Amino acid sequence: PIEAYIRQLLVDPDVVPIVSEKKKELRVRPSTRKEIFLINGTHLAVPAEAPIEIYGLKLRLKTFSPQCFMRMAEIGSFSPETLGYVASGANLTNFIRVFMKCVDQETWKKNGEGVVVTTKENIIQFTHQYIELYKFLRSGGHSWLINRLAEEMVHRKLDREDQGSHEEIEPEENIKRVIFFLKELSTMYSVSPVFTSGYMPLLYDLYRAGYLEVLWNPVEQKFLQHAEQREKEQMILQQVDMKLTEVITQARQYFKIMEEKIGRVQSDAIREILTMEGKVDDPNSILQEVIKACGKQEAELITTEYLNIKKQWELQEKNACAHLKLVKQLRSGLQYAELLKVLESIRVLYKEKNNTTNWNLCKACGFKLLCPHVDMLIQLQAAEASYDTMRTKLMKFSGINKEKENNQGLIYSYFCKICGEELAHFIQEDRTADVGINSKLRVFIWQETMKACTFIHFGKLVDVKQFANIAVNVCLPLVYSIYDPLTQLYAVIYIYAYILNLIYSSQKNKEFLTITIHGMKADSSLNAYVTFLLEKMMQQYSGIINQLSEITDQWIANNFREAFKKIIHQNGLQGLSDD
Amino acid sequence: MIDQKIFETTLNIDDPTNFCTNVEAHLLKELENIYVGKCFKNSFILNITGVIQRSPCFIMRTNNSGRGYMHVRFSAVVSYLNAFDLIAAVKIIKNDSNIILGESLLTEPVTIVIPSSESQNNVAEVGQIVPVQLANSSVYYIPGRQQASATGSIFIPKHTFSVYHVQEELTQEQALNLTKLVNIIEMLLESRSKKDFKQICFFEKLYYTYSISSDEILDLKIWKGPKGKEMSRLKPCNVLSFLYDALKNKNSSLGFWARPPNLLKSSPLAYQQDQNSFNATELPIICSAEVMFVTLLKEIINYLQFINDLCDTFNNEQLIKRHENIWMLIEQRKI
Amino acid sequence: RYAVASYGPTDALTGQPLDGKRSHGGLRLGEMEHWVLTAQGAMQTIIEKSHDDSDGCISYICRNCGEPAIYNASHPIYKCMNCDVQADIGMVDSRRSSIVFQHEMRAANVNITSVLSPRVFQPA
Amino acid sequence: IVESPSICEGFVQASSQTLVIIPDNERITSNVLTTFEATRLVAVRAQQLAINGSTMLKKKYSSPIDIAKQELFNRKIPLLVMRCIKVTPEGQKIVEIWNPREMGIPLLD
Amino acid sequence: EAGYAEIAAVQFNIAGDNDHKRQGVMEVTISNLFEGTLPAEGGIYDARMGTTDHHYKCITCSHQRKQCMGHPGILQMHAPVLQPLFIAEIRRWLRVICLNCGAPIVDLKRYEHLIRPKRLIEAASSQTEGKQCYVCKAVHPKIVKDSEDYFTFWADQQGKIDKLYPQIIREIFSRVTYDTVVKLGRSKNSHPEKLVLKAIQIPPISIRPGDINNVIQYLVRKNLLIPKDLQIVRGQKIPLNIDRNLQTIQQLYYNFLLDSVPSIMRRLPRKEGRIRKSLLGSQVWSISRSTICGNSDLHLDEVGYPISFARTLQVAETVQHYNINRLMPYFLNGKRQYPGCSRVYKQITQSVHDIEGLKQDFRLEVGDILYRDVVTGDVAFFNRQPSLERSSIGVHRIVVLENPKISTFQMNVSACAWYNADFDGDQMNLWVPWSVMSRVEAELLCSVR
Amino acid sequence: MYADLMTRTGQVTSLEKAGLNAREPSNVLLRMALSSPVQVLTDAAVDSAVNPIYGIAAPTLMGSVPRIGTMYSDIIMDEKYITENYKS
Amino acid sequence: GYANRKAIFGLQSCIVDYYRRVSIDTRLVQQLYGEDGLDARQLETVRF
Amino acid sequence: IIGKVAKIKYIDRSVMYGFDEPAVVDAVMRPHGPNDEIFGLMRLRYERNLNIGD
Ligand SMILES: [Zn+2]
Ligand SMILES: [Zn+2]
Ligand SMILES: [Zn+2]
Ligand SMILES: [Zn+2]
Repeated sequence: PIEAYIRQLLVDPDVVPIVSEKKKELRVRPSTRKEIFLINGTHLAVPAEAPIEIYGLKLRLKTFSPQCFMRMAEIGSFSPETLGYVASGANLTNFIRVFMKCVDQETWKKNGEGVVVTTKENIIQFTHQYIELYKFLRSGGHSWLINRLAEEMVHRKLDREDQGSHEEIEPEENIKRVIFFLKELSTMYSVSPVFTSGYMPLLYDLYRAGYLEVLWNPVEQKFLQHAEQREKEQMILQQVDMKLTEVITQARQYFKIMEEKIGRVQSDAIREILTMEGKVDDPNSILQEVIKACGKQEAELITTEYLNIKKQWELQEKNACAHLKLVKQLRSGLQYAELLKVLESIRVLYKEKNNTTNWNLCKACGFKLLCPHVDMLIQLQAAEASYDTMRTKLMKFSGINKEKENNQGLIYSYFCKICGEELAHFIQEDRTADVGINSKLRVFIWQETMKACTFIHFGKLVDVKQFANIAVNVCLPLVYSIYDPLTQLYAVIYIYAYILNLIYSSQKNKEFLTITIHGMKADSSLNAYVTFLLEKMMQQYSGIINQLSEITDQWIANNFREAFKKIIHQNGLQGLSDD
Repeated sequence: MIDQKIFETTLNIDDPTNFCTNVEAHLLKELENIYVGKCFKNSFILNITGVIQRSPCFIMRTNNSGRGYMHVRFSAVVSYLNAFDLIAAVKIIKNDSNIILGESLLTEPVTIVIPSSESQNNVAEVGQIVPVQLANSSVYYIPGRQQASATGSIFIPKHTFSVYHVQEELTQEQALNLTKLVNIIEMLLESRSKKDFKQICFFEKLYYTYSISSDEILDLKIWKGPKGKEMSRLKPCNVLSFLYDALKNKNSSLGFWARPPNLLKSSPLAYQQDQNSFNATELPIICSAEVMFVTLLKEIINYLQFINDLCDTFNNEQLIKRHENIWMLIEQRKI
Repeated sequence: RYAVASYGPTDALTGQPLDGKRSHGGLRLGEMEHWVLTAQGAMQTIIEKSHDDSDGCISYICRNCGEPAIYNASHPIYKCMNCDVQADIGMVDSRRSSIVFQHEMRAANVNITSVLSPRVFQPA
Repeated sequence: IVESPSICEGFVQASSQTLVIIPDNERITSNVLTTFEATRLVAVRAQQLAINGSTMLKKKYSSPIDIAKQELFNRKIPLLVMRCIKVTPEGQKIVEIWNPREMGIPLLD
Repeated sequence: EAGYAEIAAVQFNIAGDNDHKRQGVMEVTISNLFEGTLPAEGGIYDARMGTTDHHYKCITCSHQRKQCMGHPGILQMHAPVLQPLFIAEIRRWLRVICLNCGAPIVDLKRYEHLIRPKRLIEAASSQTEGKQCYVCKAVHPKIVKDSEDYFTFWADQQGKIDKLYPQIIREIFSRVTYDTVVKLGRSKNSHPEKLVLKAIQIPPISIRPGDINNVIQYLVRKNLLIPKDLQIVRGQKIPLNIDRNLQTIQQLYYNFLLDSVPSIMRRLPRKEGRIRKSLLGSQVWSISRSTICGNSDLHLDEVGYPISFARTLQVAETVQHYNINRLMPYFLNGKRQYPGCSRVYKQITQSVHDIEGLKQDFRLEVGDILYRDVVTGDVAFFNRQPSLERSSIGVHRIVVLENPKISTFQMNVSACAWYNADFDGDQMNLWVPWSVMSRVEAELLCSVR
Repeated sequence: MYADLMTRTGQVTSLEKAGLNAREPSNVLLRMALSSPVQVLTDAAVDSAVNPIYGIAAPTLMGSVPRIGTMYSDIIMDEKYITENYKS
Repeated sequence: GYANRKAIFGLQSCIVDYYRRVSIDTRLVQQLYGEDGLDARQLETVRF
Repeated sequence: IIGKVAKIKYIDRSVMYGFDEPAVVDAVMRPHGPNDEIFGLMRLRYERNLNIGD
């Protein structure tokens, strides 16, 4: 806790720079670059760390403006220390100017105002005053005061701009009769009369109505009759269209229920006869189904069942059950930890655990409550499920299969078979993890694999380069999981363990290429191959093993066994690629 | 503390037509739904007192949604927690081999991170409640959180103090400003007065710096508490009436001011001298009367609130005697 | 002839549709067509095509410091790693190609601070 | 000596503005909606009707576009046109508030 | 919680070490790419910088692939590196300041009358070799540019040659006061210290989906070779291996940014660049193209549009109390009849439903969005390239051709004058507006009348 | 429109990169789009250029839309008319 | 196309403001559009 | 038209017929490429008459 480090952390702000002399006793170094003064008054700088002697110190009394403090209060998210710093700078408060004024005398002079101290103990007093100044600026005091005064000044400003601050008579007779015409036409055409002085909206209304002849020709009555007529045909056509479309809707409902009841074949046949009749979408399909292919009663039940579905839909519209609003809070995202408990509060209303193929039903009311894929989707969303892990899990809810080859519209998304909601979308596989995890270690594994081919017997011709490349791709990620001699020995252990996996794989699967060792029978025990490969590895790499004073034959045999297990666990049974 | 503040924000109105039917009601409802109970702009909003200014309901220009937005400037009552503040209700939630987390049960929702490396806070019990002293660090107000993140420690009364050398006095406005502080003092003091004296004196005696075995009922006709040690021939001066008379300008506040450990902290009295007779190990702090008055009044506020919260939480003997190992550690560190 | 969809294959980098009929992507509304639509005053059409139908997204920019922010209504995230305590996040209607364009300029040691439009208030 | 940067400079957030509405008698802009403004009004009203659907139009139409057009033509549209005149350096934003219920509609129907 | 806002202004500055340290969300420490099926944390593919797959989410913003825009990282370089874009600027700052005390050599007041953009350029243009500094008594050497690369600088003191390593350049520039920068025209945000980087910024994953990744991996691997506690001082001899390693690092960074301007800045300039292909232009959905044809029975404001294309493009109709009856026949047809609908958006589930997997509803709920087929009478934008006049894009009333053998866009011959078109084999675009806002403006503003 | 633009500064400016730099020095984003983004971007950074958003290219390069035509005059909700006439 | 693109990038910033002036975001290019304030599509050829 | 899966259980890198007009599979063969490996070659034929727009 010497004075030097205290002066050192004094250096950090842009305030309090250094005057430096080559002939003094103080010596501190900065933490970053510092812009400093000197005797003879030259303004220089110093790098992050450099031995600088301290002639004295000067705290600058930077004078801000009240506008800066008002702007920060408008931002209104600043720490009290910065607000108080600026307020003292902007003459709004009197804290920094008080904690200072420990001047020995005006012994040095430059442009800006400030406190100057060039002594041995008054510099200590300056440091103490500075530390206590920021201690006050950070403490509980000066935080109530500055925040309160900032709020008061903002409120006073809002009062300044709030509390201290903030014709036609009669038209002409021609325009009087024109506005009478517009008043009478308002109940007849999309026109509303206004009373502007410039007569201009009236002019646009008359121009839009296609009849500007009121201004000079007193023939307004014929246009009034014209507007009445046009409104009449408009209403007639509107009512005709409404009747036509309700007839079309009812006929389509009838045919949809026919399709759902009697099947696609009979319904499409009846569509065919109606199509070569000009009477499709007219409820004479009732008569067609009466006298064709079935009895009159089987169409009477269709009509009554249509009315029943209409009544059920009306009742569902009348629904005001609690569950409905809950579903809304389940469909807003909004903080997964809350939608999870929303789903918890909803699942108590299920009836028969409704795993698949149909809707969940509300016991409180009786209508549909929540499709199961929605429950699973909510569970996955609250369960940190990725999109791919979410798209694949919601595949047992996939919609209509190759039953429909296509609806002539190309779709890239799956839908739920229970309700039709879009589950997810699939366009192409990402295929960016294909690049998983130094040409030197790769080249070493490749070269050592090529050397191993000299004692391996293949039951057919094999591409030795393709073999070495596959061995690199298997061994390299595994060696990285575990150019010093120990890394080389691990790479060798894994290559020989990979060769043992290929021998073992060829013994287990007769479809794989038979792989053995020269002079050994294909049916030799796995322990005979292990013994040979260990002896061969110990003989061939004795030079590398002798560089590693901590490696024992038991350590090599154990790491070889663990390498072999790791290769089988990650890669399984491997074969090398009739005539 | 609990104090007023002004914020500016922009609100999105999904359906402008319904919103404009009752603009003030909808605006207050939406502001309360969005900002009440969360940390925003280096503060924790408690209540939305009102809206001072607002913009016309504009229609968003950069998309085809037809949705609206409004600029709202609103005044709200918020809480800012400082350093070295007293919280008398901190329930320990997590006590693992790495870190200790406690939660406050007061009007300042704050999570306390207590370092488990000091003998005071190393041994505790999960579910126990304890007063906590805040360290000399800013309280973190991460936006959007339901709580304030701040470090703290179990409050052990200290043996040190500070001495303020005041050379410049108040003016009329600088005392009318401290009138609000003395109003807070008198409100907290009425709150103290409306409650029975047994637990008041128990807590005050237990958090006295030294050991108070003798019983005294020292009265000032405005503040009541147990009397402790004195300092030779020095007689305290009530800072409340002192500031009142200074506003009346019939007294001079210059000199040395001190709040020694032996002094009754929650009382409005403190020491003033023409020359330091105090055996302080810290250099006197040269300053004016603004800083010393605000610091002393803030300290009185903090200790009064601490005692009031202690008596509010611990109602019967079961609460006080359930945590008596904390209190035992408290007696173990007093002179 | 060609007519594709409301959605389909998407460019990995820009978030825009692919190129032409061969890739089953969309067709190009190039530079000269935004000139014509701007000349006609068709601005809501440009929003529908160049934003809603191509790559339009939501960009979050902090007011206090102008740097991009991080917002997430679910799993509440409201933060800004330049100020971190005084963040005032406002959403701006942008497109992914522009955000990629701004990130590339920041990758070239060029600081891009966006000054959001200031709040406007009635004087009452 | 021009010294190191301070906190007074370097603000990125622009200061807030005060909306100064020109009085009705001191307005300079035309009392006639442009085709751009009329189109924007109709589009905004149609989208809001597609959102809400609450209208006071006495006639009945089966499309938000038609309802918005008739509301504009019948002078019953709940919208205003704010014409931003100038943004003053001191902070004021002088604008013009125009009511489309008393301006001439340039459209045709 | 995030209010609506618009961008009013954009400020351009040089990104220094502090900017990269603040804006970065993670520090790159390893050269490994993937730990299995997930990116390795601390690598250049780390998920804290964003996501581009459906196999994982972004750790930072907790969004999926679509809603994550990427976040930048930090790579702390073992040795300082120069900024490739501003190398020339560095040279300017090496020709005005003293290399031993930092004070300006030229007289600042001789450039007071100039405008601040050109002060530094016209102050460093004049020869400064051999000038004697006024405060440290040092002779300024000449700063010669190495002809074999775009970044190496040499200092020549009357035949004494030295190589100015980036650490030496930082130590020289950090000694410059803000007064010198201000009186030389440059702003406080353009201090020369920012021209030398020790913590470069790793671009977010959204910028480099999937060559640029190869360059970044090479840079990280070769940066790991440099000793972490390497110190460079002026006049110190350097082992040749470390010198060539620094050369390789700086060249790799320069090629990462300005490779022959794959590089970041190569994506900007040309027609196929970022600005002219992704920003000024656009690839859009819900658009059709076909050869145009003559049809004298169509009005000048009408376009003949095939039924097959009419069933592909859709129009978004929002369900309300006034159009529940009109839109209902579209709902019941589905994809089995014309006119029908293909897709429904529900406010209840805030999701998207098919029409073939949803046939259990009697009618529609108010507030739903129905994507119906294009019918006769709809408005459509009809365009021919190149678009030279503003009549090249016009709005026509659609007449749907029920003949399944017609695949052309038929229009009246008198309508060719708008587009400067003819029927020798021209092809014209056509997109039908679906948004209500865009559909209103097509009828009122963009109509061919 | 050609002559008034080319002669608004008192000198006959051109319709090339040099002419745009004279009429509109501070519109970097528009200047970046025209000829050479790299050269303009480098100069903007060292000059601490501030680019107001106006015109077409500047809003377009930032992902927004120009304030032109239908977007020129913004629309505000008629507060007074709705309260007396509409219902919640 | 070379001449068309250069002409537009220089001229596109010109927008008619509320005074029928032609300006660049603050800066007048024309005191009145076309010196008459009319539209090219709304002109009639008339003899004097 | 062509089934193709990569063994990881399996991932489907199939080839789908993305054309509006229906085709007819005219010739299917499995030749050996320059690397001595099987690749799939399919010829699709379209019955084209003269129609509007040719
Ligand atoms: Zn229910
Ligand atoms: Zn920020
Ligand atoms: Zn992200
Ligand atoms: Zn020098």
